[PDB]
Amino acid sequence: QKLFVDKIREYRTKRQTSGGPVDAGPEYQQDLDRELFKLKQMYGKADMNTFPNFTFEDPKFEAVEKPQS
Amino acid sequence: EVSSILEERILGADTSVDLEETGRVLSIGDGIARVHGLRNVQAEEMVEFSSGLKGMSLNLEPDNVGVVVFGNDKLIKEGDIVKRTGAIVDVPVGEELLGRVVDALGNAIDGKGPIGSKTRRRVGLKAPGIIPRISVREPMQTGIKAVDSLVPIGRGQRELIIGDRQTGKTSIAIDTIINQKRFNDGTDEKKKLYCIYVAIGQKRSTVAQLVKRLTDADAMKYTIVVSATASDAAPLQYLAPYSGCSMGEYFRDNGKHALIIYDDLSKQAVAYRQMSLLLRRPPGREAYPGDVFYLHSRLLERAAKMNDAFGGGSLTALPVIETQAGDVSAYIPTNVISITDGQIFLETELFYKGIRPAINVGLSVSRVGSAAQTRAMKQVAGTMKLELAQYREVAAFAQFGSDLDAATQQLLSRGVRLTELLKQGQYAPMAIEEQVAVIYAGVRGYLDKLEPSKITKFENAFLSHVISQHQALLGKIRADGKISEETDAKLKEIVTNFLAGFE
Amino acid sequence: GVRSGAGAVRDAGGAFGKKEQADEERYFRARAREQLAALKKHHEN
Amino acid sequence: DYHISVQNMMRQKEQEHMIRWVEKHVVQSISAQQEKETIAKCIADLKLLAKKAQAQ
Amino acid sequence: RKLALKAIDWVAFGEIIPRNQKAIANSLKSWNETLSTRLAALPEKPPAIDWAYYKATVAKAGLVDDFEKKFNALKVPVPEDKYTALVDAEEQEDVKRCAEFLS
Ligand SMILES: Nc1ncnc2c1ncn2[C@@H]1O[C@H](COP(=O)(O)OP(=O)(O)OP(=O)(O)O)[C@@H](O)[C@H]1O
Ligand SMILES: [Mg+2]
Repeated sequence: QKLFVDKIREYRTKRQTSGGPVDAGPEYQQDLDRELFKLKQMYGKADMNTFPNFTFEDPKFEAVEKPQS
Repeated sequence: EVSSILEERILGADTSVDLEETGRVLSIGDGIARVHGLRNVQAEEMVEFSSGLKGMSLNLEPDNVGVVVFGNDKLIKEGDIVKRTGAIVDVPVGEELLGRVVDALGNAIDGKGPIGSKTRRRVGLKAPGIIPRISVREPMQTGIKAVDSLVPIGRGQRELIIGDRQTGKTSIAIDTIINQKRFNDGTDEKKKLYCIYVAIGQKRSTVAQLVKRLTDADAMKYTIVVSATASDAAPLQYLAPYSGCSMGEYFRDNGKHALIIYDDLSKQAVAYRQMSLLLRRPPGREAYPGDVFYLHSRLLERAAKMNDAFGGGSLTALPVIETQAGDVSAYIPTNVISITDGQIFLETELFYKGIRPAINVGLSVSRVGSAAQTRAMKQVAGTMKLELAQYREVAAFAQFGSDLDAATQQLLSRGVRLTELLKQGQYAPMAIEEQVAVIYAGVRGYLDKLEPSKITKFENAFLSHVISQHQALLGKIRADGKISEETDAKLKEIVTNFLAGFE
Repeated sequence: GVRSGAGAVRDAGGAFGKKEQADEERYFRARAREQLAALKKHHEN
Repeated sequence: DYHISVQNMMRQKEQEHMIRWVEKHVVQSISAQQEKETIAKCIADLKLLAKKAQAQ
Repeated sequence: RKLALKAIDWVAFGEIIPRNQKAIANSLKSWNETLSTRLAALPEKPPAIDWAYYKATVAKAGLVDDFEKKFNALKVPVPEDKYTALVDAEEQEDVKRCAEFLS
């Protein structure tokens, strides 16, 4: 369990990292940006803080001349 | 949160150690590892290698135990240690698999988290005997007019979907899966059908397309997609039908009704042939081993309709066989045809003749027969089947039908109109009442005057009209299950009015 | 059971397939000649 | 659902980055830890004795 | 959104026989069928919004609570039916003419 305790210590040290998910990873920023761009492209254009408002109209059937008794 | 939950997971996991039974790899090649030692290994028992790959001990030879590898063979070296799990291969089972795509071993591959399965079931359990089963009576509505009319399928029946490549077998299976939506989301429990689609030897892109198609139709919420793609090792493709069969057996034993679709059982047979040949097992016709009929027989026999004493559940099997140039006399097609009850035959000629789906009603048969139909569908389908047989008898003279007998011309016209009725679009299953209404409008001679090319337009318009305005009659037909005389008169009035107003 | 299909006469490439091909070609050569004559007469207008 | 999916994706990326760092650091650290290797030589000897007592 | 009551499209619907207007009557019948299909397609009102579960699943601060507040304050309007009243008046005039002809 002592090896497991050492693993727990390493996990705790990673937890206390002030930079959080930095890990000294130069490609972490690039990978995160690529993932975000892919997610945005898949979901399409959107706004982080906005509401959906729209209006529409429907024209009924136009009158057609028809004479009869 | 992520770090905290990760540490919670790792503290939850316990690194226990214990004794085992182990052996060394004498020779590894082509996914077959010859293992020295491992004296107390059961036949067909899961064993795991040092590299983490799992395996199945098939050949228990005296000097060595031949084990198939569940992965790439590059990770297994000579001298590696093969531990013994101590149990025959088993897969997670339960309602938790619904909506999930899993591999041959039940591991989730859709990236939606672990399966919350609480029960574990083997893959080689014997099929129920003669006594527990009961005669198939409940219909299994596929949503296709041709199938539900001329080749009906009951719950507990092994119906084959046989035909050449690019003919619509996968489309038939997928629309059968889609059609069951109207029963599952409803309230009647004894009508819900849980579909299980097993993909064997198919590229991951095709499986992804199928999963997207199901998700867009809201059919994944009651469907399990067991995937053993072409990239996966041959043992996984061999096991996938059995894993899906066990997943369906869980529903069958608990009184629920499950539908299992073994897509491309021919590819599973090819994988088993590869395993047998690499194990130096003696070959036979077309290099298949002697126990290749056994492979499919002990799999399809697990599809059965249990009696009320055992729960009343069911498991309907829809194997798919990819014939070559329509040769049904080949080894695997003959085996599967002999094992199953009937088959739904698709032909390329009919597919490109405008008859889509390409179901060849002359060759397609159903040994369970009309016993797997509702009373109204049976009533219309007997007449339609007789008339279509009469038409197919006289279909040779259609080229020179102008200078023929009046009876022959009448038969030709009726058969052409019925064939136009049998045509149906893709991913558009029809309710049983809609199908029975269309077939009634056809067989009762309400289309003879109508142009043969205008049947499809008339069919769509009539379906829209009856769904919109005459929903009460369709509901009464569905609830009663039979076209009674009063409903017959009402249908006569409705079809007469719509035919009069069609022009 | 062994069965057959549509358009299997020309697939065999026997006497009947060649006969059918020759008959079709000879008929449609005359039809093309007639259509060319009609088109030329129309184009003269 | 746009925000929900973005947050879920970011959570997954953070999780995989954290586990990558952990798995690339623990092995080298313990390889450089002789003072923990000597006690890891005896984390299981008592466990081995307990296991053999279970066997016997 | 309760559906407006209407009479059955019986043979009297085809009894109009308008001068070069049978196509118009067929188009009206098609419109009625399409309206019935659209009504059957979706329920009377859209599904409710699980604001509590959304906020529980919303890590963002401000962009989520204000979005829910706007959605609650959101009030989509409804279309007008002046053309319906005009067509009703025209039908009333036609009915008066029919009554005079019947007399
Ligand atoms: N009823 C139908 N009407 C029109 N097109 C159809 C119909 N059923 C299937 N198709 C089309 O036929 C093609 C083949 O369908 P499908 O993939 O189901 O056939 P298959 O024989 O099972 O395939 P494969 O042998 O490649 O596994 C597809 O393009 C599909 O869209
Ligand atoms: Mg297919």
